Amino acid sequence: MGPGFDFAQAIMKKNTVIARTEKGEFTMLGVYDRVAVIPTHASVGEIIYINDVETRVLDACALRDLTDTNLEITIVKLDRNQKFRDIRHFLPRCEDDYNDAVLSVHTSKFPNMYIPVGQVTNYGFLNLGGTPTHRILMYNFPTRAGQCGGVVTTTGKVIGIHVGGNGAQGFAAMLLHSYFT
Repeated sequence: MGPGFDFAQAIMKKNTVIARTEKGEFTMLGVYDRVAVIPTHASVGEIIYINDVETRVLDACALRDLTDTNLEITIVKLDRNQKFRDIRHFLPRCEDDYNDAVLSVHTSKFPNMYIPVGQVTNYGFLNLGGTPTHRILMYNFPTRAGQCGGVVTTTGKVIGIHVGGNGAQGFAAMLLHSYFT
């Protein structure tokens, strides 16, 4: 509808796949080469489905900060025959707050879904499903099951992936450029 939705759509149409694990279907962001991200609660194993094709997992790393605290981001290298467009130059270098973000989801349940979530707070610490978690972004939208893995963008920046909600607020894990060197 406007330039925020324009940037979000450009990311969805080239840099997402539908990932299926034994824990469900997730929006999965491809970042560069065969490297993608997914919430750590997806419990990626040795095999994953990518757009309903059986795909070997070459590497999966559940990130933690240097306090050894959960970040809720898993970096997956896929045995896929095709590279992603390199979008690392759209990743923030530091923790920050943002204005006027969009959360974008693409699954079998929610295809072509875009949500203007407004202001994004650097929330920091969250007890996420009982797990202490750092580098959490918060937005005041009532997000629902099916949105985990959704991509959070502003114009020109890919800032996080949706990992949870409390019925009134939604929470994303930060993406930082330093995760993908």
